[PDB]
Amino acid sequence: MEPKGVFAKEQSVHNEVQAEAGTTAMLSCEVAQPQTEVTWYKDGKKLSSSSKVRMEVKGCTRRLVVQQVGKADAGEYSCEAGGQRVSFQLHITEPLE
Repeated sequence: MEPKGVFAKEQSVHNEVQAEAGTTAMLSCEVAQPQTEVTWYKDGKKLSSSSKVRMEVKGCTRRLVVQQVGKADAGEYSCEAGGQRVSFQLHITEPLE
């Protein structure tokens, strides 16, 4: 057993979470089909640069490492891959301190 479809959801990103800005999240993806296309969407729409973002491509391993340090970068993160979609919602919650 191993195949499931395009892009394996080995990403700690697939749910609604509300937390203060500064939460580090790493997306790990292992695609079953190489036809997978690399295409990420920010806050649902391509905005300006804010949070730290880096691309790591090597063979079939496709992983985007993003650190939520910018509040402005908060928004809908939809990860597309060939023929698959990911649903995640980041909300900035002021400290309860």
